[PDB]
Amino acid sequence: EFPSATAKARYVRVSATKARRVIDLVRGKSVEEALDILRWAPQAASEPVAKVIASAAANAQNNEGLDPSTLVVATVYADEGPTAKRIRPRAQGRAFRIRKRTSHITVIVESRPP
Amino acid sequence: AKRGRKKRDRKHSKANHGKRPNA
Amino acid sequence: AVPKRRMSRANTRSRRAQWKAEAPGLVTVSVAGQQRKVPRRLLKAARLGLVDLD
Amino acid sequence: TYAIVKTGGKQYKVAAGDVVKVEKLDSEPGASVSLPVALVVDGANVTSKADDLAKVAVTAEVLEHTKGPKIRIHKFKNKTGYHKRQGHRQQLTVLKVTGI
Amino acid sequence: PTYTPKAGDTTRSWYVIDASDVVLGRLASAAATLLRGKHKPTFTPNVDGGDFVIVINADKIAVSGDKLTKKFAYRHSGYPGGLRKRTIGELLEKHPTRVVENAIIGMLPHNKLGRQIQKKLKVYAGPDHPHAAQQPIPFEIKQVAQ
Amino acid sequence: ARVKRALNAQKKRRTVLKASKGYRGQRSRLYRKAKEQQLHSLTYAYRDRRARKGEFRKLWISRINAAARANDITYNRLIQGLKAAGVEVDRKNLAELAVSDPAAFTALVDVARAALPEDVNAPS
RNA sequence: GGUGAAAAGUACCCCGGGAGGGGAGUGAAAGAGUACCUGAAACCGUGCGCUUACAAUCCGUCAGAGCCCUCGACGUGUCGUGGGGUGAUGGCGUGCCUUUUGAAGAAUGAGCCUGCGAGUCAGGGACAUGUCGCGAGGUUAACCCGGGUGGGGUAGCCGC
RNA sequence: AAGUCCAAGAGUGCGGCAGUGAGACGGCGGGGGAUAAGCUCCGUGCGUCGAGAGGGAAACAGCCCAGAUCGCCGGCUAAG
RNA sequence: GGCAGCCAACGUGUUGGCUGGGUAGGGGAGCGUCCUGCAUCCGGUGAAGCCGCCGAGUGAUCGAGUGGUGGAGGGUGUGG
Ligand SMILES: [Mg+2]
Ligand SMILES: [Mg+2]
Ligand SMILES: [Mg+2]
Ligand SMILES: [Mg+2]
Ligand SMILES: [Mg+2]
Ligand SMILES: [Mg+2]
Ligand SMILES: [Mg+2]
Ligand SMILES: [Mg+2]
Ligand SMILES: [Mg+2]
Ligand SMILES: [Mg+2]
Ligand SMILES: [Mg+2]
Ligand SMILES: [Mg+2]
Ligand SMILES: [Mg+2]
Ligand SMILES: [Mg+2]
Ligand SMILES: [Mg+2]
Ligand SMILES: [Mg+2]
Ligand SMILES: [Mg+2]
Ligand SMILES: [Mg+2]
Ligand SMILES: [Mg+2]
Ligand SMILES: [Mg+2]
Ligand SMILES: [Mg+2]
Ligand SMILES: [Mg+2]
Ligand SMILES: [Mg+2]
Ligand SMILES: [Mg+2]
Ligand SMILES: [Mg+2]
Ligand SMILES: [Mg+2]
Ligand SMILES: [Mg+2]
Ligand SMILES: [Mg+2]
Ligand SMILES: [Mg+2]
Ligand SMILES: [Mg+2]
Ligand SMILES: [Mg+2]
Ligand SMILES: [Mg+2]
Ligand SMILES: [Mg+2]
Ligand SMILES: [Mg+2]
Ligand SMILES: [Mg+2]
Ligand SMILES: [Mg+2]
Ligand SMILES: [Mg+2]
Ligand SMILES: [Mg+2]
Ligand SMILES: [Mg+2]
Ligand SMILES: [Mg+2]
Ligand SMILES: [Mg+2]
Ligand SMILES: [Mg+2]
Ligand SMILES: [Mg+2]
Ligand SMILES: [Mg+2]
Ligand SMILES: [Mg+2]
Ligand SMILES: [Mg+2]
Ligand SMILES: [Mg+2]
Ligand SMILES: [Mg+2]
Ligand SMILES: [Mg+2]
Ligand SMILES: [Mg+2]
Ligand SMILES: [Mg+2]
Ligand SMILES: [Mg+2]
Ligand SMILES: [Mg+2]
Repeated sequence: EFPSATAKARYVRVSATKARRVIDLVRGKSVEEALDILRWAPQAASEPVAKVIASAAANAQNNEGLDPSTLVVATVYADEGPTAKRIRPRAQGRAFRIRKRTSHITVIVESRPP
Repeated sequence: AKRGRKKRDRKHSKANHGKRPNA
Repeated sequence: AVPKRRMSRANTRSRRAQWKAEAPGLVTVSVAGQQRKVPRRLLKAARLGLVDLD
Repeated sequence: TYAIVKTGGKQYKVAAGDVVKVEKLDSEPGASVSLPVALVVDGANVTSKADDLAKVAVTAEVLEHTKGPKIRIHKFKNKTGYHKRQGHRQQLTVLKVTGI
Repeated sequence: PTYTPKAGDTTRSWYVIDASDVVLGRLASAAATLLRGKHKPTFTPNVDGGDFVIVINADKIAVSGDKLTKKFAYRHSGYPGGLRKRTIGELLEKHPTRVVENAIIGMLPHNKLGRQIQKKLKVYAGPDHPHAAQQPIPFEIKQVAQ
Repeated sequence: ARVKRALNAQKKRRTVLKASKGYRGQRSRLYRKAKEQQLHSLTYAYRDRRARKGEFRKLWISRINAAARANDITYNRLIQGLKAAGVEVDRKNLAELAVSDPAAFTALVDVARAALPEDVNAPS
């Protein structure tokens, strides 16, 4: 085991499968490397996930009191959240359904040795 | 009439003894 | 046309797999005496201060 | 040496000490049964003649009574509505062979 | 219970079969027999545990009757009208080896294990082979009387 | 007296789903498709439990034939001679003899050949 | 429709524009946080174990190598009356239901899960058969008296 | 006159509860048709399928063998 | 070697002999759910429900065997 800090972001207005597509870029990396990768990656879902990673780092800053530079994003994933249902009217009186999906991004970072 | 002849004749095998459904 | 059968999990996950992103390749630059990482495309523009390193 | 015992309508290759799961035998555990032989191999010579194969028996001891694996049967025929469920566990005895 | 081979139980022997003036079907049937391992008391249909077979003098195979001109080998290229036929005749001097091996492939099982089994067959049209390092013992086409 | 039929309904569901573990696809996830697969599974188990006794006899015969022909005798003549000699060992243990110790198999082939007619093709 | 016994409904600190969280506290519990009792399945991830890129698979079943876990024994890795997981490979193998002479059928129906959805009830009805009471008899209907399911009620009805 | 007779699970009579009343192919006897049809209509103490699993006929309801109470890592056979 | 249906023998629970494919359909005997009369038992030292483990029964199914979660009601007998 290694000392760990957690951060959760729930009900983020981003599809889970669109959050995972940038989560898969940064899994198992140092926090600073992950933050850089997210900051230059051209998909909008980076904005939530990046924040979540940073939030976790701060917890290890301020609640475990451990070294900034040893942090690695050990576990990160995106669960589905509640879906809102809407209607788009279509041709000849049809009415199709629209899903406004959300996500829960969870990150656990560990202070591994160098 | 190849299909009919060739189906109808496989009744004359040893294991069928000169008989078979649908002749 | 219309899908004849519901498609199986193996075959669904086979081409959901191709929908991925690639991480940009970063290089190091020195701005205001401290080191930052930027794409090699934006290297010059960082070296003369036209990209906002937060 | 090793023999081939006859029991339960089946033949089992046996050497002293081997444990064999055979069909049910009427013998309380601890009792010693004696079983006929279909063949004996001693080193390099075998006993195949019928009269002198009848001269030797294998003596074994009953260790316990066992239930075989649970077998589940579900007979089924399509479009007729016919199902039939049942199960079977076979009764067995464990024999620790002592002498040949 | 019944014997099944473990990991290091299979041992492989190298047989060289001379094909000079032998019937193609007889040679191929025997080669398939001792290529599949049907001559071993440790046979088990699950395991590929046969032997290596070299066929020497695959040129000199004997084909009885009148099959050197009226027996065909058909291949289809998958394209409409993509069927070509070569007699046993043409196939014996264009490149002869496959003739012999063709027969053997038709008497091995047509499953994945048959693909693994094929690799032990080495057919050579000449009277000599490069595998002298494995000491291939000559094999005679024998029949057991009854 | 209204009943909520869910306590009783779920029991067979859990039984069938627990039996359907390892099934590839949705035959291990959905009670209906798993039940359809269980029908085939138990019929196939009956079929193969019956035919296993023939598959194993096939295997024993094949091994015995190979060992016999190594000893230069045909399988059919071998068992004909063993029947003539009164040695009454079944094909299972005869296959264990063929594999484990071939010397006893050789001796038993000797007995079978010694107890066999001077002409197997004689009109008798 | 359902937080908790009681709002005691999270002071203060930290990341974040907020939303959301992490410490700290409240509480018996926060796997009770005003998205709140229990929290199943479908569906969606993440981690580990075995397997899989020369192979024609109603997707199983029977035999089965190798690997992984676990329980015993002797001992110190190899057997055992063993147990699990996964499965290279080999044999066999044409979904379910309706309706049909006959459907794997290229006939119908069914995307999936969870909840729901079809021989019931009334009547001195009719016929038959069990069971019980009384028996050449058997029984009351309306009704009357009983805080009751008890007791009276011969009109009729069936047998003769 | 016997046989079967700890069974055919047989006849016949009365009653309660039925389903069925679209059959198929094969052997033998025939009508219709062109002595055609995997056609159609009858007869048959004829069979199988229907409502039948298992083995053979490559596959193959109706053909040949044989009627599945369950288990066995025993043996003998049938058609082939 | 295990079960069951019909029948027989001694006799009063055994043994023996025959038999046990099956749709429409007929008959018999049962599993699980809920509500209740009466009787007993369990439960904040943790009921139900759910998720497992290890097992059991000829079948529906069972687990007054066990853990995890859970937080207030349940089991069994004999009738309705
Ligand atoms: Mg960004
Ligand atoms: Mg409009
Ligand atoms: Mg729509
Ligand atoms: Mg013509
Ligand atoms: Mg005809
Ligand atoms: Mg059918
Ligand atoms: Mg039908
Ligand atoms: Mg599996
Ligand atoms: Mg506290
Ligand atoms: Mg609690
Ligand atoms: Mg909710
Ligand atoms: Mg809740
Ligand atoms: Mg491969
Ligand atoms: Mg094929
Ligand atoms: Mg397979
Ligand atoms: Mg197959
Ligand atoms: Mg219709
Ligand atoms: Mg129909
Ligand atoms: Mg029709
Ligand atoms: Mg269909
Ligand atoms: Mg289709
Ligand atoms: Mg229709
Ligand atoms: Mg449809
Ligand atoms: Mg409804
Ligand atoms: Mg009524
Ligand atoms: Mg008679
Ligand atoms: Mg009878
Ligand atoms: Mg009758
Ligand atoms: Mg009519
Ligand atoms: Mg009619
Ligand atoms: Mg008719
Ligand atoms: Mg017709
Ligand atoms: Mg006629
Ligand atoms: Mg006519
Ligand atoms: Mg006709
Ligand atoms: Mg007729
Ligand atoms: Mg019908
Ligand atoms: Mg059949
Ligand atoms: Mg019939
Ligand atoms: Mg006949
Ligand atoms: Mg025989
Ligand atoms: Mg014959
Ligand atoms: Mg009996
Ligand atoms: Mg029956
Ligand atoms: Mg029968
Ligand atoms: Mg209950
Ligand atoms: Mg009660
Ligand atoms: Mg109490
Ligand atoms: Mg408490
Ligand atoms: Mg209740
Ligand atoms: Mg507890
Ligand atoms: Mg509990
Ligand atoms: Mg009741």
